[PDB]
Amino acid sequence: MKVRASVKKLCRNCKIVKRDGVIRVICSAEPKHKQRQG
Amino acid sequence: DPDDERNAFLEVRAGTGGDEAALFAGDLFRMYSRYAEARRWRVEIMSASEGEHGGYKEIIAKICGDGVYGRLKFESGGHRVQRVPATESQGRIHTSACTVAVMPELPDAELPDINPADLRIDTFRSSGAGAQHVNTTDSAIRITHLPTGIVVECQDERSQHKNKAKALSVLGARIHAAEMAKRQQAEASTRRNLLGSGDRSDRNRTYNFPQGRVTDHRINLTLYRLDEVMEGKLDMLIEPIIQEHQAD
Amino acid sequence: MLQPKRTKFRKMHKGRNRGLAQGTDVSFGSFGLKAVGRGRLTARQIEAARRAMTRAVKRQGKIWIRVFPDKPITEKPLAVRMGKGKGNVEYWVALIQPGKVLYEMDGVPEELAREAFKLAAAKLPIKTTFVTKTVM
Amino acid sequence: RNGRDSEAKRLGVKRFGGESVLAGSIIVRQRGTKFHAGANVGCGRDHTLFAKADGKVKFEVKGPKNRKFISIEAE
RNA sequence: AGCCAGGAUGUUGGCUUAGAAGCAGCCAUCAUUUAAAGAAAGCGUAAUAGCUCACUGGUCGAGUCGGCCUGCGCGGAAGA
RNA sequence: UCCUCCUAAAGAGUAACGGAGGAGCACGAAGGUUGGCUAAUCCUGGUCGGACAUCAGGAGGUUAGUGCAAUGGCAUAAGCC
RNA sequence: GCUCAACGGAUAAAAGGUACUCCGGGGAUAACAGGCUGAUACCGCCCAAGAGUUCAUAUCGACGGCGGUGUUUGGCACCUCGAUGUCGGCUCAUCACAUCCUGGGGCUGAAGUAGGUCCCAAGGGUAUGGCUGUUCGCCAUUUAAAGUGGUACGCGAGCUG
RNA sequence: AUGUAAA
RNA sequence: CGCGGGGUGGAGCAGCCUGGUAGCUCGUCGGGCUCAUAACCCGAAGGUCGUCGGUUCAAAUCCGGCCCCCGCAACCA
Repeated sequence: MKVRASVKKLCRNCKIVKRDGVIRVICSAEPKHKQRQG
Repeated sequence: DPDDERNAFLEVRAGTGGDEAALFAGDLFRMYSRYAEARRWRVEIMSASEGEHGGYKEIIAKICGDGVYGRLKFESGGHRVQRVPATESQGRIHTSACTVAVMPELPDAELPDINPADLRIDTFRSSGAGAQHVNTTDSAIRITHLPTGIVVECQDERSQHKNKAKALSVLGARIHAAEMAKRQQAEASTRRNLLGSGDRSDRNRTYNFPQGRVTDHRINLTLYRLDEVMEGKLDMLIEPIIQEHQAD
Repeated sequence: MLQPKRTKFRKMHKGRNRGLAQGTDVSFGSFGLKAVGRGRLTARQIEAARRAMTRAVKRQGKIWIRVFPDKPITEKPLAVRMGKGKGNVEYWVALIQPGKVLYEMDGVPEELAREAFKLAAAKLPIKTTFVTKTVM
Repeated sequence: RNGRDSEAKRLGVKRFGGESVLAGSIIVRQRGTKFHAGANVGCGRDHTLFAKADGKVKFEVKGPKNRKFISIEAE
């Protein structure tokens, strides 16, 4: 998973979640777009 | 092909009978100059070593334009000369041989990037003598270039930068020398294959002046002209070789 | 790299970047890249910002560069002590005031210029904004 | 390469307007002619305008190109 | 915003005849039936086929979608 | 050692191995007075003559010149005869 | 009559070596170190052309930029010249994780093994010989690994030289 | 000073 | 860019210091001599002194500006 500092929506199925303060970008379509802290 | 439209180097060298073969190498320069001025080619003499009784022993000449190498591929080899030899005061027949090399352009894409991300720089303490600085400060730099395997060791001066500049200059010189040595070996391994020993053996071209015929092994050609041959007009001999070379 | 040709002097003083901007209004194109942050832009930054803005806005259109550095900045060789004369001229900076028009573009849609000026702001260190030429 | 710099010659306006000066007092030390000789003001070879009377100094902007003039009123 | 629907017949279209055919690149980016349909934004095929969105219906039934100015915060922020 | 611009913060002054440059002369005239005149750079025309000899006309204005490297000044000319 | 140009001119008249040195001193001033900063170095991030059968983002990444550390070279001399012994080696270790292995997981251009990259985690371990005084490096053979640094780039009132 | 090679 | 040496036939040198004249050698071309090659002899071309502004009756020269080539550029006891 990607561990970048700036997080944008890559595809159309990206969703901005705020799990435990950690801003995550989840994707139900492609597992490669799931990433970490932003 | 890309090489086809490319320019060429002609290297006409004297073989057997260096007195006579220089006179025939001058005639081959005359041959390909009259063949070159017919189709409007540029002829520049890069190097020409003169003989004794006239002519030239070695001629290296660039011909530029659009399509020199692709039209002159099949000229590397030997040339037998049966003629009343200018030299003979007596006048008997002889085989004067000459060797012709045809080299392509191979344009120089020199000086690749030094790639400091690929350079492993080890800055460690120095050996030798001189002061306290040898104990604590490093003053010794080793740089290894990974895809080539070249190690440069510098322990010359006190500061590292003044040794970093020397180490990069030695890296540039050693990489340029190792590339130009491979290029000169690639030139020589092809020139040894194209140019033979220089003897009169039959190597693809046969010449016959007192008979009026030249026979070419490289696709037998038995055309008795040598007067529309001695002043340009060599396309016909060259053309069926290309015709049965494009079949393969 | 943008570089002046045969100026009167080779080296000049550092100076400060005080004062407000003069190039505020857009004068040539229909849009513009107005810079908000007070900073200094080297000539490599302008050349790279031209490179990664020109390719996305393709062979049509027209782009104006409203700034020119014309200010020489030196750099001392390393492991050389302080003093001993001013250093050798290395690069060229433009002192950019708050609200200074850097690039302008005409012949493009608004969304294409919006997406190109974001990349031009990403290639530059100073903060910019997006402006549009109002008539008078 | 650089480093040479000269000693200053202490130019400028020594006697400003309003102040009464004696006869022969130096008013303005100038390099060229920024000020010109008017009433009761002499000019030297060093372009140094000096006093010729006992009065007050007055600056005027007469002339076609608005050149400066120093005058001295006998007060 | 979700939910069962639609999202067409020639378009195997002329193109470099091996195929690019709604979706490599060319340009044209028509027009009908019309509650609605871009001769197409994406996925997938050698090209098809197929799957969604554009948009339009219906159940539903109250406010919602996208930008500007800032205040305080979040992360980037890891040493012996 | 000395001179000129900045540094130098609008009187004077002001430091750094700061940034640009020069001088260790010359002049019997290039000095004094009197009298008279205004260049540089372009355009047109003309035998040699051609981008530039010189002259005539026009624009232009002190960008010319001031022995000398730079600053200030100069037509009432300090420029020229 | 002085380029007495060291030009307010010590004589009219004067170059060098000291590791054989010696004295009065100085941290007013250097070397080793500690201190401040981080041009340089190492590492992390922003943007994105492009490499990758398609496909920037599996892995890389030009042109550019922003930050962290005080581990290299640097800069200034703040402390030391009425004395702070430093390089390498032997023994003894301590601490941080920017993790070499073991452990738990995510992506993959991950069929399985063997992999590439990344997050958390310092509890434990983290070579043997030749050369060189050498740290380091190469070679030979193991290992699961042959980690990076700080501690006066550790440790001579513990030891050689 | 010299002037190779095919009776 | 900073410093030094310069820019003289196709090439290398005089000649610059100290001004009043373009010179020498090698080379190129052509012709004799030999049957020829080498050697020797003769003739021709070639540069305005890298270029430009000033002093001078006169700049290849003296001075300055520009262009080009080569070499030198921080060590270190």
